[PDB]
Amino acid sequence: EVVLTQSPGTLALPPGERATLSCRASHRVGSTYIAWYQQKSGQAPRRLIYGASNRATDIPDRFSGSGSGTDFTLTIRRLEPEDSAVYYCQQFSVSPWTFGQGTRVEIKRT
Amino acid sequence: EVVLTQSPGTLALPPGERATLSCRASHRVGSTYIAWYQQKSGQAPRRLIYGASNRATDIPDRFSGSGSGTDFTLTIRRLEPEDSAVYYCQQFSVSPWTFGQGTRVEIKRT
Amino acid sequence: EVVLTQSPGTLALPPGERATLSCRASHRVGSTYIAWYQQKSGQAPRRLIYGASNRATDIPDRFSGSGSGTDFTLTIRRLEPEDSAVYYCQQFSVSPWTFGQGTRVEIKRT
Amino acid sequence: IDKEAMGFTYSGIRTNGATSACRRSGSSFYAEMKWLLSNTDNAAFPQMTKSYKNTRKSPALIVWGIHHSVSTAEQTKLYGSGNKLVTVGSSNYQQSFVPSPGARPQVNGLSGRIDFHWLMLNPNDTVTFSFNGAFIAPDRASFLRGKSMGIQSGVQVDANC
Amino acid sequence: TRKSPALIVWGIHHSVSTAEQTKLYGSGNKLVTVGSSNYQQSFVPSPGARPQV
Amino acid sequence: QVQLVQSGAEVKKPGASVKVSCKTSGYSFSTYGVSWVRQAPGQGPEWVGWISAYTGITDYAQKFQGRVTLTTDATTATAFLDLRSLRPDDTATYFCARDKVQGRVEVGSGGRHDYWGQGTLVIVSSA
Amino acid sequence: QVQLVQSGAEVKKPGASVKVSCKTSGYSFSTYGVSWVRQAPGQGPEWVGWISAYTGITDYAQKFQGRVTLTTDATTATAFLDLRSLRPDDTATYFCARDKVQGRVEVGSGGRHDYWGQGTLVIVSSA
Amino acid sequence: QVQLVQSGAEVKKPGASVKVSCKTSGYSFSTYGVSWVRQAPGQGPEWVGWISAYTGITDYAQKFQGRVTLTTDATTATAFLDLRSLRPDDTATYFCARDKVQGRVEVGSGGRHDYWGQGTLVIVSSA
Amino acid sequence: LFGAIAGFIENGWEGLIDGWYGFRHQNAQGEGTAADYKSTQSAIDQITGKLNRLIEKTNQQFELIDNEFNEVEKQIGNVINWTRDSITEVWSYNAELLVAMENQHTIDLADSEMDKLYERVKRQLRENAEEDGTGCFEIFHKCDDDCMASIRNNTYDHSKYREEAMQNR
Amino acid sequence: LFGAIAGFIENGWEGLIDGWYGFRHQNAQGEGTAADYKSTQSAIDQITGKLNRLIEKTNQQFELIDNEFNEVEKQIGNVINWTRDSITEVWSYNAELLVAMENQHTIDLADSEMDKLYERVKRQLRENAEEDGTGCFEIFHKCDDDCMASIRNNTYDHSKYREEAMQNR
Amino acid sequence: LFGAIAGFIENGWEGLIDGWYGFRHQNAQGEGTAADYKSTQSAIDQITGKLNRLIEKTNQQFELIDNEFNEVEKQIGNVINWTRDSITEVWSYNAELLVAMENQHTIDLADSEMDKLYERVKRQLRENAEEDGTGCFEIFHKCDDDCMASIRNNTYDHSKYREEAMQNR
Amino acid sequence: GLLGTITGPPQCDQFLEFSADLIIERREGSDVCYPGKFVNEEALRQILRESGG
Ligand SMILES: *[C@@H]1O[C@H](CO)[C@@H](O)[C@H](O)[C@H]1NC(C)=O
Ligand SMILES: *[C@@H]1O[C@H](CO)[C@@H](O)[C@H](O)[C@H]1NC(C)=O
Ligand SMILES: *[C@@H]1O[C@H](CO)[C@@H](O)[C@H](O)[C@H]1NC(C)=O
Ligand SMILES: *[C@@H]1O[C@H](CO)[C@@H](O)[C@H](O)[C@H]1NC(C)=O
Repeated sequence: EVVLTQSPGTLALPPGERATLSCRASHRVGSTYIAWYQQKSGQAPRRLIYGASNRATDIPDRFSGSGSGTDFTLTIRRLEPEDSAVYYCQQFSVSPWTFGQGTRVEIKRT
Repeated sequence: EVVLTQSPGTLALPPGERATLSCRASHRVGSTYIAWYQQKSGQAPRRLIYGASNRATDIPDRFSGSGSGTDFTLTIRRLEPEDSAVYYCQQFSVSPWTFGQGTRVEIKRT
Repeated sequence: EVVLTQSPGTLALPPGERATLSCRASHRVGSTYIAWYQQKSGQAPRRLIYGASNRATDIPDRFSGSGSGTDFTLTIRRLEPEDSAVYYCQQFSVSPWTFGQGTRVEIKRT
Repeated sequence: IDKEAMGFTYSGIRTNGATSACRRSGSSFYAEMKWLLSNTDNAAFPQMTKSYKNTRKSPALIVWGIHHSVSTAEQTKLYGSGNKLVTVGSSNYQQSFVPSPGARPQVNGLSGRIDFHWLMLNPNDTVTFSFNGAFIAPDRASFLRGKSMGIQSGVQVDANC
Repeated sequence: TRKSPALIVWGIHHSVSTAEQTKLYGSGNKLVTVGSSNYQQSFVPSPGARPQV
Repeated sequence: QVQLVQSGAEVKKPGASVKVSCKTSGYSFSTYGVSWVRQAPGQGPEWVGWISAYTGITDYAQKFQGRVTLTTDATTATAFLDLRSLRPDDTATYFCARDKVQGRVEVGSGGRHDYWGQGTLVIVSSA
Repeated sequence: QVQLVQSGAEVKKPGASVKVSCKTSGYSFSTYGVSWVRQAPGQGPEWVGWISAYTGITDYAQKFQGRVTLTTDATTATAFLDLRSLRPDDTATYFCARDKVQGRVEVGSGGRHDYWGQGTLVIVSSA
Repeated sequence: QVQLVQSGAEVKKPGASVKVSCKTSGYSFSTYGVSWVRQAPGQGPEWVGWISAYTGITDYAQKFQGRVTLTTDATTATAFLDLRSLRPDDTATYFCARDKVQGRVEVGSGGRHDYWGQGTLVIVSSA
Repeated sequence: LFGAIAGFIENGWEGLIDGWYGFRHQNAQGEGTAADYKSTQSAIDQITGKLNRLIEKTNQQFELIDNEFNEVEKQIGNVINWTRDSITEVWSYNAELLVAMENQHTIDLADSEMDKLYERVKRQLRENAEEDGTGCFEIFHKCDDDCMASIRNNTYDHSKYREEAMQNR
Repeated sequence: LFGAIAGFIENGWEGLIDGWYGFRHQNAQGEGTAADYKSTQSAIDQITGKLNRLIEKTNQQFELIDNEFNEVEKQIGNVINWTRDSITEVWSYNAELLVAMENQHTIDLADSEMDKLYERVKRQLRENAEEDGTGCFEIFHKCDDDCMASIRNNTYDHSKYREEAMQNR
Repeated sequence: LFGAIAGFIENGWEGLIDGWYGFRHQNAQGEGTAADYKSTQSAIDQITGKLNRLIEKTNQQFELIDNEFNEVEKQIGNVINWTRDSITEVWSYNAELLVAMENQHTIDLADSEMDKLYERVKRQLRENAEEDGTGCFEIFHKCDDDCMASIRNNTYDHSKYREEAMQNR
Repeated sequence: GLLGTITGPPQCDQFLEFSADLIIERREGSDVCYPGKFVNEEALRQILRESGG
């Protein structure tokens, strides 16, 4: 199957800074068959990006995905407080449709 | 359908000068499916060029066609008195086989 | 059919020098369908090269074939006494599978 | 190409250098160029400055020449001693040139050389030549007529095909 | 002294005449040599009249 | 020598049916087939339809679909153009032209409207 | 307004059979079909299977082949997820998501897991 | 160890029929098939024909079409070359060579005339 | 082509807005028309597969190498122009060949799917029906609406109508 | 391939100079052979379509960028040579792949047309004939020359010979 | 696709290690399975033909035009980089399109060969058997092992079992 | 340094008249002993690269 491995496991950055999340596939996947998701503790995962770079409806333009082949990237241009969550990448080019293990994003300052 | 629009409507030039007649298609036609015709008042149209640049049998080498895509040109390198006529371009790539509205060529000097 | 014509008819060179044998086809043959053979007086022809440049099993690395299209070459980098023989090129891309007329290699010094 | 007289009148020098290399009547030169010398068989070449504006709709091909004498003795005989400088100015263009007396192998029986430099004056733009010798001035500028193709060949022209 | 290459730029000033150049810097030939590891060059001024820009 | 000779001029009442012929000489028949072009007085040329003398397959323009019928030699290598329900608009000069190689593969457009007929005026009026 | 509303949470004994529903509103049914994803507590998401509401064709992952059965509306546009022989590993949150255009050709992945359900916790234990 | 061992030399009268054998050892049979090459005294090599031991399909050169027949093992993995109406021109050395992979897809020409037999002289004369 | 979508089947059904392929039956109960979902979706999948493979862009970044404002030197300019034009020709060739080749396969595979469904029904009826010649199957045991539906979802038992049908030839 | 032009039909007819496809019938009146004009023309149209699409030239003009007489400077010369060779490789690849691909389709579509005409006749005869296996149809009602001609121009009424034929099996 | 390798034939035989295609018969003597050598080899030949055409290298030599040690001047460097990247894109496009196109044809031709062998047997049995619908042929004259083998090597005389078979319908 | 085979600094003494089908440059290479550089150095390297020696 296709293995999606995300990095880093955990990303901690102050609010208003730029976050870069990686998803690296084992096999070459076409850009159309890749999606990014956000999930907070307890709720259903909301779709952020589809097709590797297309923003989903009502998604803020600070979430932008890029990349091709085996390397895909979700960029949070300027972090907001409500961006603290877990982020999963997904492939559905060939079944089984697989997910990345995720990347947690945390903020800062006491 | 494919619209062939010719320009100019009327071309008036002294004998021995160079005449340039345009035929512009709405859609991309392959060079092979384009012909030019000469017609004088009362007679049948004689074929001058076929395939956009090939001269027909016994046609003087002062009639040369060129161009590709949507822009095609019939050039009369040096006009003679008997070149005073109407000139039509034709397409027969896809049916209906359409004609241009024509270009009239007139000479000069009293 | 495909005509393989070899040159020269006869090649005479001292031992330890470099021999170059040509095989020129009438038609373009793919490199895979070409072989070179060695034959001495009385015995069966042993295969030297197959596929225009691949050495056969237990063949010394002083026999190297090259070329493509219509021009193919068997090179004996440094001649040894036991290299004195006849050399044939063969094509088996399209039937009839044809042979070159051959090239004889002779050595030197009294 | 279509040439155009640039209109260059001079004062205090010569203007008709020639050579057996360029043969017409007898010794001649480049039709479009002028070999500027000094008055007598020596003496100085007063630092001159000549301008030309391109008053036409298209860019003007400007060409000039620097003459490298066989020796420093021949150069003094022609233009006079001391360093000889040629500066050339325009809007896009900005350069300078220095002569180089020395012995070269004989080509067409001569050991002197001429470097030919060129710039393309823009419409309404003006070029200016500052020079004190060793200068081969343009008599006329050139202009491009339209569009053509250029080939290099060793076979005959056939007008019937 | 930095981890990346440094863009260095300089200028040669060509006066309107040889008179202006002597007024500015003084007579005689003026030379500017520039040296580095990869780089190795030299520069000469050129007094003369150009069109006014 | 290839030549296309059409029938004589014709005068018809509106709503009637006309029939123009086109006699073939020079080439072989069923090696090309025929295109038909019509020209209204003082106007340009407009394509009407094409028929293969080899297969019999016809292709008309939308304007004439349903009231035009093209046919070919009984055996004498001649093509026919049958128009009916003649409007006053159908007043034009009707040309036949030899067109498009048939029982053979050939590159180019050398056999495309290469030879025409002298024409045939069709006047559709009641007077 | 497209919304996926799943059934309530469930508690089952090991070796039993569970049945989660997914009610559809907003779109038309049989124009997409449904993907199912499950999430073990404290773990990531894993795809379970997909069913077309248009054709009925199902595609499962190897892990669930033989004990999972996906079906769709009796006529009320609702999808079902049937798991049986429930291990303690099957303890997870089961999400349904509307997925993949059906009776129509469309470029891109706009209709790929575009809307999800709120979820359905399935606790498989004996206590 | 792959080896091709042919039958002994032969002498035939003109117009007769000869039969050369080729015993196979080392490889498996019907995994390659055999090419036959013949060499006239003092002349070069010329290809005669090929037979698959896997399919039985034969391919001859035009010169021998109609008087050559290639066959393969009764079951003992051996190939035969049958020539008849022997001209004096048919006087040559007849080589068999293992040739071309069969029941398998393989890139390259490694199995093309890779192993030959010692040869078999066929003298066709009356004296 | 393939095995005739625009051949023995003379035309398509503009009224068939339920799918790409389907059945139109006639019996003693009236007129009936229903789409086939699976064969339609097969075609849709393949075309969607093409499109998503074709619609795509590079992740390769190309920069400026000449100048629109202050022109580069002629010799390097002409090399650049010559190179760029060459790449344009290659991509123009690739593009038009790509689209032409794809369109040929798209049409042919749609033909394929229609032929596959057709000859499937043919094997589904065994000796109980005969080939009309226009894509239809003349049934020899007067099939009712439930019988037709069994043919549609590939469940029709041929041997339960075999006696009656073979009698009527 | 497709459905066998060089398969169950063992060979072609060198005597068939009237078209590309045709019929050869045998009855009580003698030997007969006639070409099929429409299926031949179908094939001819498609191949002509290819050729006219393939035979074509650019309207893009390319100029000189190096010099055969006085060689350009080495560094720009080597870049130019390297670029040109690269384009040559691409066009060499394109050309050979193009021709190879086209030839594969040409042969296969000719196969297609033969299969289409063949299975058309098969549906045209209904149950009045049986498949020979070599492209022939053994007829079970002794068809005369007029009957054969009705089969050729697709007018043969199967149900007017059905009784006699089904009797003779 | 073509005419269904992964269609009416539901699956392949992992036990068939003797060839790529074959027969599996059932009668009063037990179970039997044998490969078909000729149709397998047809497929193998075509694929081998592709591979040997695809696996190939240039005989065109390309040299160095920039420098890994002491970098060339920026302007010529950027032109070179721009050109090389462009060729990379073209070859990347060509490569992926080539492989994709070839794989489509490989699968389809294997489909073709299976269909060709299948419908060959169908014509080979004439009216003595009936189409099962899953790639099988229900025989109506209880064929023994010698009878089966005659079907395998295309020698089966249909008219020697015709009477018995047509009686049993 | 490949250019050194022309001028002949100490590191290049064994190469002043070399012959090769394959010429290999190394990063430690140096065209120069006395500090300096070549005008149009890359043009010359490409000539010597395809020179055979
Ligand atoms: C050139 O100069 C003339 C004179 O002032 C002016 O009228 C004209 O607009 C100028 N054209 C351009 C292109 O600068
Ligand atoms: C190259 O083509 C551009 C247009 O694409 C043109 O503006 C430019 O002048 C051309 N290069 C040269 C040196 O003329
Ligand atoms: C480039 O190739 C041409 C032949 O096509 C050759 O004459 C020329 O010398 C080559 N360039 C250089 C710099 O050698
Ligand atoms: C060209 O690309 C190479 C890597 O392939 C890089 O090292 C080099 O710096 C690039 N050229 C320039 C001028 O930066």
